[PDB]
Amino acid sequence: LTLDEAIKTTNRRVNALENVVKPRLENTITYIKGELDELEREDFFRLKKIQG
Amino acid sequence: EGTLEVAMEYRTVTGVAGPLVILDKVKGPKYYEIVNIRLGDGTMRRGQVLEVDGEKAVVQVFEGTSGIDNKFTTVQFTGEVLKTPVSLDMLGRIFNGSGKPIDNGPPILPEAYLDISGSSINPSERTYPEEMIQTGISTIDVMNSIARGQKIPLFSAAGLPHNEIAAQICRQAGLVKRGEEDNFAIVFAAMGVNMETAQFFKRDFEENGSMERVTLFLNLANDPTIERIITPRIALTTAEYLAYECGKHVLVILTDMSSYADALREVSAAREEVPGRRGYPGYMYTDLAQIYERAGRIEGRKGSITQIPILTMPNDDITHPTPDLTGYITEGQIYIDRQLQNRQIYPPINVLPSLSRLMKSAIGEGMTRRDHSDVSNQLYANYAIGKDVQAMKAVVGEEALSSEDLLYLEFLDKFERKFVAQGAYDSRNIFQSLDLAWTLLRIFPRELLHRIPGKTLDQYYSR
Amino acid sequence: YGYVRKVSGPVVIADGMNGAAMYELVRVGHDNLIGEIIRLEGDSATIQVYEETAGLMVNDPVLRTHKPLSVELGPGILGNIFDGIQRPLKTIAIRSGDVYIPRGVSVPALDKDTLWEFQPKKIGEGDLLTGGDLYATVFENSLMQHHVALPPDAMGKVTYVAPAGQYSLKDTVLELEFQGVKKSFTMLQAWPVRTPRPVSSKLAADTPLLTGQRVLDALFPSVLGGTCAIPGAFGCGKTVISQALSKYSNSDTVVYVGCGERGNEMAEVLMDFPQLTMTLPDGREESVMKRTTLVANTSNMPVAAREASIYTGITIAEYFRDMGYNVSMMADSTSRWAEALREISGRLAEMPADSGYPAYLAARLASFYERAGKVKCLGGPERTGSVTIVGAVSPPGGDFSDPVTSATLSIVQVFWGLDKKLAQRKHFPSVNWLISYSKYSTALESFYEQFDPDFINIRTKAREVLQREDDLNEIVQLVGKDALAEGDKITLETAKLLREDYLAQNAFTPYDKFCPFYKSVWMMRNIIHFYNLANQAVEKGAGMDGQKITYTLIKHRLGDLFYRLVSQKFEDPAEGEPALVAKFKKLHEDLTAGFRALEDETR
Repeated sequence: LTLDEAIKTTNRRVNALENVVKPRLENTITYIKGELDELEREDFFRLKKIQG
Repeated sequence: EGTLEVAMEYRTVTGVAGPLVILDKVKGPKYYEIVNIRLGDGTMRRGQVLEVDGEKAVVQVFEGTSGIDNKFTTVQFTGEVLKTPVSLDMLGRIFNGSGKPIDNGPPILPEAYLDISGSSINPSERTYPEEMIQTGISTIDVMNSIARGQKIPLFSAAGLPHNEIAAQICRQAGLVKRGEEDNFAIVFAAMGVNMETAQFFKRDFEENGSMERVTLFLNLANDPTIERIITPRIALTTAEYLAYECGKHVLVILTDMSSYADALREVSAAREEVPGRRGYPGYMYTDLAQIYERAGRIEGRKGSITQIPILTMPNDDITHPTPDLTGYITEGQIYIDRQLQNRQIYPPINVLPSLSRLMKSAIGEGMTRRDHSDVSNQLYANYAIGKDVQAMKAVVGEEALSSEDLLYLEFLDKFERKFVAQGAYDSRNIFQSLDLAWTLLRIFPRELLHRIPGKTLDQYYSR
Repeated sequence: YGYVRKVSGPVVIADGMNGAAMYELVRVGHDNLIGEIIRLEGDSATIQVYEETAGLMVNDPVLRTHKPLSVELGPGILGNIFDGIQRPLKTIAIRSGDVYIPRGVSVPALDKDTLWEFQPKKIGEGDLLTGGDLYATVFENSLMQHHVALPPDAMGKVTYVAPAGQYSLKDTVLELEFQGVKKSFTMLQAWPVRTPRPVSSKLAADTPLLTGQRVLDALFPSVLGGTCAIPGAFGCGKTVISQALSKYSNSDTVVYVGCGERGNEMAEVLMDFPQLTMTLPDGREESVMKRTTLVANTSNMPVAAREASIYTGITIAEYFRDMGYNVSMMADSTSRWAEALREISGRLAEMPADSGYPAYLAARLASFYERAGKVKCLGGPERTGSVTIVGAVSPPGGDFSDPVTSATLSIVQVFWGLDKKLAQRKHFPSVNWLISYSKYSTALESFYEQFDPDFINIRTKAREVLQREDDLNEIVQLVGKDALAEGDKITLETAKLLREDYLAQNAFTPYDKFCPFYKSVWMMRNIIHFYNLANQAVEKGAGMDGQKITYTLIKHRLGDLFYRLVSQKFEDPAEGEPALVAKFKKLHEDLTAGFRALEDETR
């Protein structure tokens, strides 16, 4: 009984916890970079063009 | 006729920066006027004017701005938009990205010049598609079918045999025939391909004997990046001329739709424009629309254009901007699975996302069977349930698959084994394949089937 | 008059435009392309040339029309496909056989030569008419019953009324005189498209929009004149839902507009609507094509015209609203409109507030959605029309955090959440219950009570069952199929039945094409009543075994009745209301009797 419970917990972790958290980290990185950095750089460039 | 004017020649280039060449003191410019720049060394290259302001004109050359001097280069204003000399003789030849002949033949004698990026079809005049296509592959015609006028791409990441699949489709393409002069005249655009792949395409098309009816538009990666965007344009212009104003049906093939996207991103970044997702230009939806939204059946004419592009998920992610926009516009998709390729399946089509939005009209009484829709729905729905059963078995164990789950897993296994697989040149006809499709559907109980009514399949008879 | 100075894609710059005012229609170049002032600076000004700008030249003539964006909203627009600039597609194709859309054509919005049977109203000579008063009516065709109304901001005494008969649109009909001067009124009326047509008052709407789809009709209903949003990420094909609503809604008129919509879809619409018939109380065959107008311009059409398209669509909807009819408009892919705003604003170097979308995005989208509603019309008689807006916000990448989706969800009342999960599973409606929500539930309480008091309780119970099903699915995935409570088993059961039968419609089969409200209520009542009977059995079953543990045995012995429950959706509505209601009564009573007897057995 104990080995079945432990194996179920480990398999559930490997199949769900990491497999969901890693996409969460990837989506967070993608959103953070491709939105914040891109738009901040674009705003700075537009301001530079305005001054120019 | 109004008296003609020889094109003006300028030398007032007053600044060069990036891929853009600035001019001044221009007398009567024209927007998107094609210019053919001649350098001091005597070599020539083309380009387009991107903005017209006052007497200033901002031009983006094609071959690149290297080797241009502010006081020796000469710019000539042709005073017209870009035009491709479309003609019927263009069949059975090859062309560079810009359309220059590369088949060791004479330049095309045009029947009539047609400005590329031609006007749209009056939607009152556009008509729906109603004719299936015998591409030469089983799984496409059996499920997620194609209609003569329907656009649908092939989704396939890097390293997959999608190029070989496209070559097979092009060589095995043909009408259902359920004639030859009006038969499929295939146009094969090649946006940004490797030299080895280009040689493969040339050899496969020349040997297959399809050179009697096939035009290639090859554009290698070594070519200027801008020359890449105009390619899948020129190709569609020639397709429009051949189908609508010449009659014969066309099955346009575009390879590396992603390379076109990259070409756009690079050009947009050069132009310093507003970026959409992942740094791609914000108007790419428009500029894909202008490429995809041409295939169809204009009513007044018996021609038909059918579009089968090939994409490439960059990070093997369908959520990338290019596949996202495509799936928005392109009216369905055919999906290729990397895992199935790992399982050593030559046509690694994953049917779970492979859906044809216009298949409801491709099916009917003119072709296919009365149970085609129901069989397709069952083999599309039970596969997902079998995959869920496999996941549950993986997360619990072998005993988890109950008397019903085990049937779904066996259905999934036999489906991946027999139905999906096909020969490298297999013209498996629809009825013979639908027999084993119903066999797979009957692996599951003939009464547990929820969505399908038993009478629909009962119309068909085993053996 | 004026001449072009700078051209940059859709946005151009013209010099010598000193007298020009903002938002004034302007002719560009020799081809007289349409244009609307957006930014005026100095003697120069900025124009967003709706038509394609390729091939222009400096010093091309620019002619000021002195008038803002306007649509000829006279009679005859019904049943005709129009471009974003109201140009008639069919007339253009007939006049110029070239199927390709010409550039530089100036075909009028409505034909000046059509003869319409004109029916004057009870108006008399010298009567005091006011703005918005229906001085007459005209039959455009069967089931149209067009009502010619006096344009707003007009009044006077009837010095002349035209007699009944056929009339060209040039013909004057009313000759009202307010301040001595006698002005003539012709059939054609032009309204500044951007400005919202005036209403006497705005009133709360209490008439539910009957979509004919069980999930939207019951779980997330909408009121007539309400505002809705359908995300519909790539591949979901929301347009089938939109078309189903257009075919089977209770609206008096349909105004379908697609901005960025693919051309095939409009072909499909124009080819399939005329054959499809709707049954009125008279019962005669009639084509929804007469009831429907199409303002859509395809994706190949220039992007600058997206705004003009959507605003012309909504102003035509408003025009029909003032006529007393209840009209619904569907705005396919407003995300294309957002991209058009970004492209136009990008050229002007206007600062990108968020993800390239300009700052003034929420404002414009809010105005567009706010033109919807239920209003009391102006003039006499005392019409009460409405406009229903059901837009579409396609999420780039399928993330609802997108700016256009965010603003829409901020300003939308009822929201239907399309999800990729159900779409992949070929569910078909793909309307996720959790994300979708309706703010109109409180308003329609009176209608639900008068229709059926049970509806509120069964709806709440179904929502609770779905939420519990999601929670139990998560818990089981965490733990496993085993150690699953018998009560939890009964809850997951009939929730699977809900998902498989009630929440799903084929939408391409005769039975599931249109779901009448009464049969939807019957199916929901059957599901909830089976669930309640299961709860009662769990409560008392002569021991915990027979009560809940034997729920599997109950399913075995009640298999025929459960199959009847799951198959109740399969029946077609053509049987008629008495047949369906009798069958549903029989099914419910048989289920209750069998369950009670089996619960009586061994207990």
